[PDB]
Amino acid sequence: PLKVEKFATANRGNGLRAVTPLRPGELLFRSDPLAYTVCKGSRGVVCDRCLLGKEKLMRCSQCRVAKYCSAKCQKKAWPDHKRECKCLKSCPRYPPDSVRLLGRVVFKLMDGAPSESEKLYSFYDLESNINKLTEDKKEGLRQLVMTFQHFMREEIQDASQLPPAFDLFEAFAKVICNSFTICNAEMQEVGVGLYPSISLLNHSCDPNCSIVFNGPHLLLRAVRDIEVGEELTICYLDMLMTSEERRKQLRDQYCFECDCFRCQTQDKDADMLTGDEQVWKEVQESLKKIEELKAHWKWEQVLAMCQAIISSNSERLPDINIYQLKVLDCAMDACINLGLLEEALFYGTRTMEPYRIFFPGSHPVRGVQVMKVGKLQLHQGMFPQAMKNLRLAFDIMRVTHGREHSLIEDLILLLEECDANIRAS
Ligand SMILES: C[S@@+](CC[C@H](N)C(=O)[O-])C[C@H]1O[C@@H](n2cnc3c(N)ncnc32)[C@H](O)[C@@H]1O
Ligand SMILES: CS(=O)(=O)N1CCC(NC(=O)c2cc(C3CC3)on2)CC1
Ligand SMILES: [Mg+2]
Ligand SMILES: [Mg+2]
Ligand SMILES: [Zn+2]
Ligand SMILES: [Zn+2]
Ligand SMILES: [Zn+2]
Repeated sequence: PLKVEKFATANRGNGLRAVTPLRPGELLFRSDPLAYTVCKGSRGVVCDRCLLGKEKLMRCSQCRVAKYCSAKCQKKAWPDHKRECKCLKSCPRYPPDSVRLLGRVVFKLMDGAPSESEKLYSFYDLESNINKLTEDKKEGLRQLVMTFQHFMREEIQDASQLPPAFDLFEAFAKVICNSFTICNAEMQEVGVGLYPSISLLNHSCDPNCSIVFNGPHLLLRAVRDIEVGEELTICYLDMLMTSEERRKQLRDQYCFECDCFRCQTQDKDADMLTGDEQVWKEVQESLKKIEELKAHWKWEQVLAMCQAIISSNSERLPDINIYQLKVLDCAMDACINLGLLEEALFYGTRTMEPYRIFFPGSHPVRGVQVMKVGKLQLHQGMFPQAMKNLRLAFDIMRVTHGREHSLIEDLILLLEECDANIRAS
């Protein structure tokens, strides 16, 4: 039986609420996507199907755009790739991610059996916020509609090839406020998908639930105690954002004004912005390029830019400043991927206290970060320190990831290895 149910909220549209009392870590729902694709930066880096990285991927011979880790993935992906394949081949132009995503929505709705992803709420039901769109946003959606019509012309010529009364403008409006960014085990963004049942969850800047991805598969878990009838919330946004930054994104993407306690009080903003404003404004600007490079897996270039900040001859920022913290995290991940494990541990350890502050309670991003640090410590022989961090990662990740997520198995192996080392000491 389901532990969650759809309901009509008083002022947030539809939402999801608890049917039974829920405890931290309880699995509330799990879902494959209605439709999903690899994101722009990870195309050709991770498998189109399973979203895992590999040194060499094999390409679809027909379109040479879709790429896969294995014959198994390429073959299993064929039914959901077959129609877009003809469109991608007809396109050296590659569509925006949202256009490729909507193509897969249309093909799934036209050719696929009813999707379990739509059990609680369907693509047809999703919020569009059309009456809140500003004119500039409408113009952007009109351009996406025309982009879709161009890209899909080989497979979709008339309304007979779309679901009944399907409106492409409305569909793109739904995609804007209902797309989920799929993250790999290391918390790198790798894809985008629609999960219409999960789209019932409203946003909170201090939520009681959390989602995590295991490949394209989404797990929804409680991260606080939740009472019968209490609304379930997730945080739509990166935690390393000020209330002004959250306000802008919640308006621009989601068309709402957040009334939560954190927004009313600018909770943590001042700490997030400590240090000299001229310095952090420059770092924030540099992070556009750093994050672009990271999205494309260009670790050597990421690291060079990060070192120029972290070890600048010029003025520096405290590690609790969120822009400095993002630079440290990018540098850590670059060092891990480049095998510079001593340097990775230096940056990673510096992030630990800021992460404790900015990811309160049980948050999967902190769990993964702590696990990465513990793993670095374990393989450099720091057994007691590694064990403390691996146990802390497990305390978080038992709640945020759970036994159904494969990363928990990897963590259990690290704990057993570290424990065996301490026992032989
Ligand atoms: C992923 S949908 C959530 C389900 C949605 N309420 C519905 O009726 O389908 C995101 C949209 O829900 C609304 N929403 C989500 N969180 C909200 C909040 N804290 N306050 C007001 N509206 C919210 C906004 O319309 C937002 O664009
Ligand atoms: C744990 S996280 O910090 O790494 N996390 C947060 C940023 C991103 N979130 C979303 O894509 C998203 C979208 C929605 C609703 C459809 C609106 O809810 N969440 C994924 C990763
Ligand atoms: Mg509606
Ligand atoms: Mg409305
Ligand atoms: Zn694969
Ligand atoms: Zn193809
Ligand atoms: Zn808020």
